[PDB]
Amino acid sequence: MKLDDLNLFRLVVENGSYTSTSKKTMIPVATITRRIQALEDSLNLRLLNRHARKLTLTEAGERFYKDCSPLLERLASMTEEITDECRGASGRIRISAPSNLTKRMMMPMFNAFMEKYPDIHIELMMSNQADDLDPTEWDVIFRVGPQSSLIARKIGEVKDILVASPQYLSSHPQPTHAEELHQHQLLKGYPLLKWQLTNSQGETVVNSDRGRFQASALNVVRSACSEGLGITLMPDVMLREFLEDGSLVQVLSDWSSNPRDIYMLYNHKDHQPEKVRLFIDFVIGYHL
Amino acid sequence: MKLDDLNLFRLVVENGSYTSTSKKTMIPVATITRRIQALEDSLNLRLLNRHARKLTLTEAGERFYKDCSPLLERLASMTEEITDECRGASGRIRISAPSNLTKRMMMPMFNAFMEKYPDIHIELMMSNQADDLDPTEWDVIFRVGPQRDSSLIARKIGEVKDILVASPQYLSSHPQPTHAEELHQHQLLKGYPLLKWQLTNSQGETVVNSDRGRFQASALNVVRSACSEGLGITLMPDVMLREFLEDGSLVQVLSDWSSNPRDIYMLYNHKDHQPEKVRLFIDFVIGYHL
Amino acid sequence: MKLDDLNLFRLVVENGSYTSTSKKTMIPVATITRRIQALEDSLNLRLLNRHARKLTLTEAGERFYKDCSPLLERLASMTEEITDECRGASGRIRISAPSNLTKRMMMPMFNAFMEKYPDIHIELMMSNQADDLDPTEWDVIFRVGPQSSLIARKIGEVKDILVASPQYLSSHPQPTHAEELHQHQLLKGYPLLKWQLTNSQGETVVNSDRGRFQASALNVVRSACSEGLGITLMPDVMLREFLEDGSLVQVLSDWSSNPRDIYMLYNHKDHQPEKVRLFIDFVIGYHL
Amino acid sequence: MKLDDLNLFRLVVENGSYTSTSKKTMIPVATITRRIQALEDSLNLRLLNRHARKLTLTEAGERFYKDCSPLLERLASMTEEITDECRGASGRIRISAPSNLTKRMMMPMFNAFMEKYPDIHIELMMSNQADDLDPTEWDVIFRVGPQRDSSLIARKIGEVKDILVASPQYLSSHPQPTHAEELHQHQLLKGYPLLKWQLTNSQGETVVNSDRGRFQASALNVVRSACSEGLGITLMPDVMLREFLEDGSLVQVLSDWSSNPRDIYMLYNHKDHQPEKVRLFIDFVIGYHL
Repeated sequence: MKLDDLNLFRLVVENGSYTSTSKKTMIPVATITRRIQALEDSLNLRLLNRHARKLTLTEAGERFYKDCSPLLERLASMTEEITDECRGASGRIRISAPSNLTKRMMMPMFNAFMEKYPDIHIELMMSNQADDLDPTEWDVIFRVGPQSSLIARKIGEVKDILVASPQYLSSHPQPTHAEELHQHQLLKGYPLLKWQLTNSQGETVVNSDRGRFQASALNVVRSACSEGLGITLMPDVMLREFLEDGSLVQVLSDWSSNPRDIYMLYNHKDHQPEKVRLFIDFVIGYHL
Repeated sequence: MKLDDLNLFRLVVENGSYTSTSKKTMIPVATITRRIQALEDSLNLRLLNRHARKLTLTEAGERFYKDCSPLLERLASMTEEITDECRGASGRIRISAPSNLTKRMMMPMFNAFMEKYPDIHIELMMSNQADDLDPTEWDVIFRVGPQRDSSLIARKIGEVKDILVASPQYLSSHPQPTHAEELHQHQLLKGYPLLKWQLTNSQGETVVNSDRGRFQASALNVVRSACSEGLGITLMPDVMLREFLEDGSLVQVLSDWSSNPRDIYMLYNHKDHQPEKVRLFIDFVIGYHL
Repeated sequence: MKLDDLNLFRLVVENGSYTSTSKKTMIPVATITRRIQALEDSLNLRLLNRHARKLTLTEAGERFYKDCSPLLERLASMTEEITDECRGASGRIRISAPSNLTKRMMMPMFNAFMEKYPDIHIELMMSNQADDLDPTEWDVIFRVGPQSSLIARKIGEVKDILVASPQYLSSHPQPTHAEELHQHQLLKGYPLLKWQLTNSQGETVVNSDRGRFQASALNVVRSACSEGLGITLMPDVMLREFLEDGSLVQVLSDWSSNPRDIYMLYNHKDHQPEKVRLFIDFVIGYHL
Repeated sequence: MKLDDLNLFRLVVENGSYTSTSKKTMIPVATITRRIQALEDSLNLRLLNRHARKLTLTEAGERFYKDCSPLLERLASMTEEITDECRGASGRIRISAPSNLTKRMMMPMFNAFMEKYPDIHIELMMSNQADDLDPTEWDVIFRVGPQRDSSLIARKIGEVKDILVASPQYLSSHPQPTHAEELHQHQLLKGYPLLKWQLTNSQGETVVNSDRGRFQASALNVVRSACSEGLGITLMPDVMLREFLEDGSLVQVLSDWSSNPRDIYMLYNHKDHQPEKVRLFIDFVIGYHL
């Protein structure tokens, strides 16, 4: 038996005619009939009759209507209320974001978001890797590189550049070719351990030297680099202020690393609760 | 928003997967997927997550399941409470039966019943023995072998004799074995539930063959088919084979080596609690030869 | 430390020169040097020296070479042997296929395959549904409709048609319009329970009548149909012989159901073991 | 076929995932994926299945792992056996340290060490306290809080005082609490491992706050940042904060309410079994102020 046929029947009873029931729902009358006669067959029990107008009920039809009517009514209004509450929901959202980049690249966005919406709470996990995240455990994932059933929107891009302190360069003549990096003390932070560099002429150079200093995070490498301990490869977005205040200097600028794209992964925004729709809209707004 | 889709959503949560749900309702997975999508589109709310094989509820899905379920359960009870009432020789009856034997062994009988009772409709679900059913979900269960005994009248309506056969083409090239032990040298073709062959000769010698087989399948009909094509020896109910035994196209081998006969039972709730439509069916089976 | 640098070193020792080692491998000498000097640095221990030719060893280099050389040799030949054995592997393959169609549509293919290759064993599971299969548990999946990381090749197509026995039609005037099906006894088997039919003019008709007979498999429905119990919708591939011997008759031929495609799902054939490559090739051959 | 890719395949199997493997080796997942592909392409054999999160071996993968592993293990031992040998003030040392405090508290010291010893190279892995390490995999472990005690010399090298702070902007609009109980009325910002605030005043009153917070994060630096933006009150090590306490940009609140001081330890294997490169490091830390 089809619950929607059974509700179509109720709309019929409450109204008092098939004419009345079909006009409110936008469902032709024989269809109703087809469906009420369908409902009769499934229940193995008859119901309404037509003279010209439709009407009445059977002894068991009244008892049945009186019985199921109240439950069906409630359902219709319960579902409507739950819908508004879930679509309008505030509270906690769960976000994953790349460990290295979050502090300087994401936090100003997250901070502005939170200031704007005091009733939305963020739970933020920072990871070096997004590939093993159970997507069902997160409202939004921010990752470096592409992944796969989630909607993926590119929101940004990082350019990795080579830097050293003026004290370092002052005692170690700057290299002008990336092969020369083998002659230098190198400082390397995950995920930029194997450097792949290309110049204007299409020359490619690979550097997988171990490194004087090798760390699982780039912020401590940048620190080592500021103390004059060698050359590092680092997202421009992690370096802005040091470049600007002049305590770190770009070398090998003709030698570029593959640009890396930043993605936001989420589920169909329109079917998300309010707290998540607002966040997605905000990020998009922030990045356009 | 369709209440049936909402109801379907509830059932999906209870079963824990689309395939599991598809099995119980006979709604194809693709249609289940489509209907859940339609539900979500009507609410503008994602209700379920599907990662891997794992189905989990969103917060919204969680709220819909918890809150709406009780009312959907009451309505279901309510409408079943009606269709459980006897309208004489009419209504639907729900039957469970084994995958292998039903077509050949039971359909003649089921057909004759439907012919006699045109207003009684049959919903027939086939499955391998395997998992046990909730008996309250069925009007009559046909099974092979003894049941749990639990809460059910059982009646033996038949039995099958499983025998070994090969095609003449196969035997032409692989001389008949004369002892069941020799089956290890032959190409075996096995279908569930006859995977582990337990054979006894008239001297009382018994052989157990659990070779994997050249061909193993989850049902016996495709195996008979491989056997007819001369691909080896299979063990198979006599009933599934008389056609082919009569034409020289399958021949019995190791005739002195027999397998345990297997009983066919009909199980049902006592007839005192049984509507007329089911009583007529039960009495029909009982009076039917084969 | 890089095992391939360490093996490159062995090729150097065994040969007696960088000249000798680079020519056999197609790897420039400074690269070797770059890599052997890389290997030295990672081990924090020196090795070979060049006059003009390269040669010799250190006290610890001999002990180390004598120690690691035999293990590296074995590895090179072990991996080669395992490779041949796995690429050449016979034995059991696991296949899933649609319950309804397998007997008449797949078995002649499977039978011919098995006759051709006696050392390949098939384990065959037939299911009504493929959507919940752990793809890692199957060598090949055959399914109706599309799915998603497996390679999917369409191998066939079924056309579902409407039939009844001559005895049935003889007492129930044949319908010429699909709406008329409501007036008939219908027999319905999974997955063809809700019939969706379209005619030449674009008229669509839907039938979700319960059915005099409704079953989880189509073969028993076809049987019911042969006994004159009503009209069914059924794959042409399940009906061929009954159509041909005339015990089942097509009605409503202007009214077509959506054709359903048969897919074979598998992993990159070239990286599969012999027993699976042969099967995939066979099916493709069988279907072209 | 690259033996390093084969070795990488072995490590993937041992760890059970690419992410897990990526963590231990500092090889990005994408590069691990690429290198396994290259291995498979060189053998023309699929070695691994990747469904869901679940990684499983093909038959071929199974044969490669079982057969080749022992030799790959012996080679690894063998080459580590060498680099374990003391070459004086040179070689690589492997250090584990906490995510939060390392940058500010330990890098000055690590930098000064590298400056003094240019031929000693540092591999530094940061992680939250969380899981326990295999100590045999590290030369020196820096941690917060007491260890398992197991098989390791421990030395206290510092401690942190965690204090409550907010921005003047925040306090302007949300009057300072005067009792820790009032924190329930405020916007809280929490970073692991300071999620459950356990505060005691000088009268001995103690408050436990386990509110989820307006902002919860897996590290403290992003939380200080939210705090500077005026988004609420956080609990945070003094050391991570003196810069901002000096400019009026963060102010301490509830100064009479204190949290348990947390110790910073260096752990290492006894120096008798320690090469020179590690001994120099250990002695350097010991002599270093902060």
